[PDB]
Amino acid sequence: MIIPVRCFSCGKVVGDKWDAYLRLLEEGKQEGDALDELKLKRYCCRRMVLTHVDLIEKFLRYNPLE
Amino acid sequence: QKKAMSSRAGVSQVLNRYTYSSTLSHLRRTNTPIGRDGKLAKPRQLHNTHW
Amino acid sequence: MNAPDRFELFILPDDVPKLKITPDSRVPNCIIIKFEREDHTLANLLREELALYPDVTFVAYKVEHPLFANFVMRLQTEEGTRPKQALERACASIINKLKTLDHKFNEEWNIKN
Amino acid sequence: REFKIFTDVGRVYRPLFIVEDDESKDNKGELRITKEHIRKIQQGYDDDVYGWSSLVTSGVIEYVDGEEEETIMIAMTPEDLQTRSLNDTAKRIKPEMSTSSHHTFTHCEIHPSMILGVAASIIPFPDHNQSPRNTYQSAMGKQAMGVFLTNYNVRMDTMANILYYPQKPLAKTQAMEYLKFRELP
Amino acid sequence: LMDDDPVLFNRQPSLHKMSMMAHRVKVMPYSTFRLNLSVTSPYNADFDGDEMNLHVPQSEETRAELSQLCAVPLQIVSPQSNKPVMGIVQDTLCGVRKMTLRDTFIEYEQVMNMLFWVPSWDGVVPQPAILKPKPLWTGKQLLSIAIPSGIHLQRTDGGNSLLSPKDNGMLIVDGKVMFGVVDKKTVGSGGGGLIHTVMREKGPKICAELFGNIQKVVNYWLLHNGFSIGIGDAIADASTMKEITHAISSAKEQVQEIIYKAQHNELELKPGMTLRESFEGEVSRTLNDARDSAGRSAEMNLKDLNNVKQMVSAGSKGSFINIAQMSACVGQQMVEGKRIAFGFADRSLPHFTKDDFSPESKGFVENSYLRGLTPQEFFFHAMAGREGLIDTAVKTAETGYIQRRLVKALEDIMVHYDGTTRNSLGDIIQFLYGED
Amino acid sequence: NLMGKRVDFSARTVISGDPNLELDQVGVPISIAKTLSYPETVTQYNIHR
Amino acid sequence: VPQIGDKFASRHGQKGTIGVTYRHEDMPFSAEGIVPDLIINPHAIPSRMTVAHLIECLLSKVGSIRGYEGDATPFTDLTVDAVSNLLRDNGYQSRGFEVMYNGHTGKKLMAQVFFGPTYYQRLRHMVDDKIHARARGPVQVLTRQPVEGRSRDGGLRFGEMERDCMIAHGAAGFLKERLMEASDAFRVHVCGICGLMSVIANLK
Amino acid sequence: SALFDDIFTVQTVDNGRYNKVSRIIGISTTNSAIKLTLDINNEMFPVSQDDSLTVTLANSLSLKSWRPPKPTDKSLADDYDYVMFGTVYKFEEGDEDKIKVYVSFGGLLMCLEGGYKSLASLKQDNLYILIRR
Amino acid sequence: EPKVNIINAQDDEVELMLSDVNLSLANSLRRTMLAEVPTLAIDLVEIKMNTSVLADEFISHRLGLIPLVSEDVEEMKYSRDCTCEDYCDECSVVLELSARHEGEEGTTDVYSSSLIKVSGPGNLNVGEPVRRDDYDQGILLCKLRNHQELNIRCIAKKGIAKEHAKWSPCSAIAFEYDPHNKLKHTDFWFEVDAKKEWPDSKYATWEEPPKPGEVFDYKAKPNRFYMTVETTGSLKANQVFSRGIKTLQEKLANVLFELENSR
Amino acid sequence: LETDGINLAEVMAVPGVDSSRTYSNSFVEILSVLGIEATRSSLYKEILNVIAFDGSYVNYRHMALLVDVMTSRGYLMAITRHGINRADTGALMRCSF
RNA sequence: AGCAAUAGGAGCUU
Ligand SMILES: [Mg+2]
Ligand SMILES: [Zn+2]
Ligand SMILES: [Zn+2]
Ligand SMILES: [Zn+2]
Repeated sequence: MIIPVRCFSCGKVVGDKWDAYLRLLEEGKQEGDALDELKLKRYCCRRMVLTHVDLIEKFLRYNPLE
Repeated sequence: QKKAMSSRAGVSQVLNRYTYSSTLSHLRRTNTPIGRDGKLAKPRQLHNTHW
Repeated sequence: MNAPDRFELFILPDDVPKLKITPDSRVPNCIIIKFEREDHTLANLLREELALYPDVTFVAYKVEHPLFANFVMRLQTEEGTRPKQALERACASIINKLKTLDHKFNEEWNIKN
Repeated sequence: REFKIFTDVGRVYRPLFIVEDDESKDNKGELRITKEHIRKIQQGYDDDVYGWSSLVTSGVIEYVDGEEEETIMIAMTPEDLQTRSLNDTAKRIKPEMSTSSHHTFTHCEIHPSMILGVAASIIPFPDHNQSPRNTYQSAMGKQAMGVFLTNYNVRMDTMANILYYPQKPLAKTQAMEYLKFRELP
Repeated sequence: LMDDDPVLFNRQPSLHKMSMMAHRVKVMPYSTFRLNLSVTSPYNADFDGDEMNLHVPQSEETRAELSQLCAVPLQIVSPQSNKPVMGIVQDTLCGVRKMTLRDTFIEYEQVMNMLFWVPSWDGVVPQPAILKPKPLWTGKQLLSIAIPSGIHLQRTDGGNSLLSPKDNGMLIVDGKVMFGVVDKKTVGSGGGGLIHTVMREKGPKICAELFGNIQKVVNYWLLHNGFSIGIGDAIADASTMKEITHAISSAKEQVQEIIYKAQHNELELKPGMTLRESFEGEVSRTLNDARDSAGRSAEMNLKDLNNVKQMVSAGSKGSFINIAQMSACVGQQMVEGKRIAFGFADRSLPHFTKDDFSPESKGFVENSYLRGLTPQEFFFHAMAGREGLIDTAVKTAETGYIQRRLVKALEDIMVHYDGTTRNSLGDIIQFLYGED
Repeated sequence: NLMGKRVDFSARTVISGDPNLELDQVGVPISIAKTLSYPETVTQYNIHR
Repeated sequence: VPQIGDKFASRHGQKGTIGVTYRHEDMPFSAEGIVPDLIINPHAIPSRMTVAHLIECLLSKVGSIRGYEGDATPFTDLTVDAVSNLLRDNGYQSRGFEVMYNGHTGKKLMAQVFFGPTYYQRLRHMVDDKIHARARGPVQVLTRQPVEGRSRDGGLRFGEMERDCMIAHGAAGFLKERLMEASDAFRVHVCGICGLMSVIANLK
Repeated sequence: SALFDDIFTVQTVDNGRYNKVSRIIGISTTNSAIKLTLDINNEMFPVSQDDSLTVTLANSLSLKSWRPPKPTDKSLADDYDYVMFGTVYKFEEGDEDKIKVYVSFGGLLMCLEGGYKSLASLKQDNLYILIRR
Repeated sequence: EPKVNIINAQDDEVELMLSDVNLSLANSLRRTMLAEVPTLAIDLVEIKMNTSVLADEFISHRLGLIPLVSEDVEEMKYSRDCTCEDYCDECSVVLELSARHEGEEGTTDVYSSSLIKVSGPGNLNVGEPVRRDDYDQGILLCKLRNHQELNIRCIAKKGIAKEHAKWSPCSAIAFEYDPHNKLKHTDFWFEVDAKKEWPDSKYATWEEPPKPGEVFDYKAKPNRFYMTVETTGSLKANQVFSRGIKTLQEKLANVLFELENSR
Repeated sequence: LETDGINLAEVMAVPGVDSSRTYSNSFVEILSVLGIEATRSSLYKEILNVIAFDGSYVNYRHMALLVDVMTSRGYLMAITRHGINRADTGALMRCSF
């Protein structure tokens, strides 16, 4: 839905890295290198960011009913 | 409506919306109305022509 | 709907003691201690501290059920020594070791700057 | 000594590649689909909309039902169309097929994983499982909490379950690109 | 509802009297029911979705009836096959096999924890098997601590000597293990084992407490030892792969020779059996023996540290066929007793040619699960698994009908005080029960 | 309704395994332990409790 | 929120329920401090022969280390050996084993543990949707027996096979008590002459 | 204070089946036909072929609840390198002068042949074995 | 006798070698830093107007998972030991979040930096959500479209990681010892040779490999422990380590107190 | 010798056959030829064969009881409604089945 | 101090 604040397995804060990860992906860097620069070294933390699907963009498209 | 017996049941079912793949599978399901009155295991078998 | 509260691990009730001592009558000079609201962190530390004393003949612990936050410890000592005094001795020794460890860590951290 | 043509409604059918089988040209025995067709599909138009139906109408893919399937010889992969000259203790031994001197293939599978359905397509490496476990997963994957629709907030149903933090799988099948499992995990 | 109340506990279907047994209550959070793991066999239960029913007796007569007739300790031995039905299972078995190996030694602190973990320990620390240069206990000593005293058991496995080079057989003297790995043959549900002996000598209560003692000791040891299984435990080295593939190729050549003999009309038929049925029987024999030989090669290749081998040797899960199918060869699939039929016209699949009787065409899977099945082998294995699922789904109704009719036929039959076996009409069925 | 019937004072839920229970012990959820009941006649040995 | 008794499965027929939950510090850890979300039992692989489960764990570990998604399409030319080569090139034991430590003691485990990511599913069967108890409640109008249904606060059926098991046990009083005092017990008056329930009774 | 003193020459050592345990065979150097088979911990007392072992069997170490030994006390085991405790589970007063004794050292097994006049006093409940070199 | 040798030391993580201590001590320290070091986290959320697409308890969970500066949290009291009714100023920190999207194009992101500390036991340096830098935008909390609004009053309280993971000051405490398996505490699975098939520990070069002529030692215990503490910014690495030590000290002092005052 | 089909009386008479040991797997034939006790023996043999085929072992007394109920009246009583409900027991038992 | 029935369909564990 939206990027989780913590890593499930260990608890590192990944919620402040989703925008940086997307910016890294625009200039062409592949996912492993972007995850390296954000200093996600354990594969638990890495799969936290690498497997996120951002569904809030899809949910926000339906007009607010208030 | 007055001939509910001798009519096929379960031809229409409530669309399964539990998850997306369940919906996609329910929309592609098939039913042979042989019925359970009868222990012929032959029509229940995966067959070569099913490939 | 049957899940107990996550704070009963550490909040001691008023009717529940922290510690309760009963003697093991089968062998001489042995006692059974139940620690309520503790877990492996204190148990293993105390057990491996006490296991290295000459006057301690038996020391062990268990957590009978993981869904309940306590452990029970059996401790036997030789004739002259009392298991309680050895327990205070082990606690004091670990406290002193931790104080020395803290002092050395702080000095090292200052030097690293 | 019969010739049966069917135009009935309700027959189940599946597409196959068409191996060139006319025994008169150097193009005999290999797939009629080439790299120009894939270039056209990626482009989206022919070089004087190019989609699936253009392949079907150009004679490189056709549909076959169960009855027509009786008369054809389907190659499993595009490599099976030619006998190789190996010895890999890790990769699985593609069957010897030594009894027959010369194979005359008429069709090729587009991809063998397409024999599976929607629910079985989620399974990773289903060819490493005993079949009852694949069946149990085909049943159980329909009971898995996810995001059934993106407009679940303007719908009013008797029951609905939405996972807080859906994640796409680290091990994924090609079919899930078409099943949207990575878009709505 | 309070602790130690007897309640009747039950899982459907209730096929025999030990599917519904009376248990003592212990109140717990976390809305599931909790069961000791050795009673899951009489219930035929596992923990992947199952639900079980609990019935509360509402009077003292029913409390006493439950506790004195239906209690779990009283049902350990069954009259169906005069053997125990509750055993040591599913991790305690593997752990006790690993713990009672000859080269398993334990230091003093872990020994102390294991002794304190035993509910029936008498507070006496056993002497270590080794006193110098370092006190070491063997796993056999710690397991013998669990067994009650006054128990003697002796078993011979393939004529082993009293010095047991293989650590096979079993000797128990006054409750102490002298030699022998402790595995399914000692703590399983088979007759004559340790559970049966303790049940017969000490009673149901001590035999019930034996399960708990062994479970606790072995579970602690395995918690601090560890046990796993990985993709590497199903992989055989290159030389064994060469042996396995050579055996499979030899069997394929043998089958091709049988096919040649059948096609040029020189095969020797068998009584009451057709030439085509003789050909099929000989081919099935050949392929079954091929799979068995490849499996034997794979089993001999496995080290003693192989986790699949440890589980199989303990007898707690899996067998030789499982090892064979994972590492060497899945083998031949059968649908309705025969090989894979020609569902298409003269062939099994439309990727084969007409009248092809080779093993691959008619349902022989040459690969292992580790190596991966081909699409054809995958489809044939799917047909076989579907046949199995249909059988399981369909025969249970006939079986339930048969058992209901048997129960109604025999429901009114009781042994009377004069020894006779009579029905409700008073008619004699047997003059003495069981003739003994 | 005669060979078999529905009964009061019964419960049902998923089962779990517990290595730390005795063989003849069953772990009962608190909610079920409070929903179900046993009638205990008052006597001069159990009146305080 | 997931709790004890909720049903979970991986994509290879490996279903199971949560038996217990452990906190971060209680779970076994690798030398890098990674701890598992989930610990399944080794005894589910051998007799079930779900090799794809282990292969998919290995592939997922490699994919998460190298930052892409592993391709697990069936009937491809991928092998366990290639995956193990990648994993070893990434500095990990090639078979997915890791040296892990006991959470309770920090001591190394004598055996190595198969460790890595796996895609699990949250199935609709929750214990809180199934747990039901009934002391006394509504009965049916016609039969005056406990109603049917968890939602209706019904009772459990003590069917014929339960009666067979109680008969085998020889518990006659318990059977009478299940079928009478735990169900539709009634009182009727019969005629001592005609034996019919045609007796008009005015108890007051 | 010992029951059976002797010196043995190790003949074969099959490490083989296990990793911390090896079975050894040895005939007495002074009195042949006395055979000794013994399981020993490799990591605590490694033994090679043709080595010479002084082997003692004793009913006690003095000169019921096990407690770790202090440095200050003394026992018979002070003069040896490898001490094990075991249970006699078979005493075979068999053929003419073949006498076999079986001792189980917590699952590590021992057999000892020889004439009756050597092993007559080896008919006990529990036996210590002590080894040098 | 215990010794510390710091190998790397920055604000978020410290990598140190611990020596001349028992393994139980080192593991108790690891466990204490993971589970029993108090921090500050939002434990009570009050929704005034939430017209965003996200649900109320979704947002509440995310807000509870936000790291807050907890340097002075030890001079604070647990909300269960204060005489006060509904939160006072000395056992709680009150935060406000107000966000709103005006216009009919674009999306307004609501970040953790938008949380504003209103009250709290001053002048204690607690309560603020942790920012990595001066230019940090913080954690993503929600997204807002036209006329959608979020009005929230969060309360922050003192707690430990036993009750809930949001109070954990640490992410991952790497921990190992004996890189060369001299003690034989593990027993390596292998196919051909256990030395070729197993990668070296990252502290392998910190200890001498065993010599081929060497025999096994049955006197050696574990004596050197290499551990790498990481934090979430709520506490600093030296602060996490020192307060874990102090928490362990006070747990032992509590045991000693109960023992002495049980006479 | 093993055969297909059944004619017990005539094969028992043929010279060269051990007339005291010929056996049939159809115990109705045994009853018509050899009597009811031999029928009980044959019935037990068949039931033991069916159970012990796969290595299962059922204690003797259970199968003995089953064959004694089936041969108690002098003739073979099948486990069916046609057998159970032709007894002289009470009406409520028979109706309950 | 009182919460319908009958059907069909889809599922759970054997
Ligand atoms: Mg089940
Ligand atoms: Zn992480
Ligand atoms: Zn009348
Ligand atoms: Zn306050």
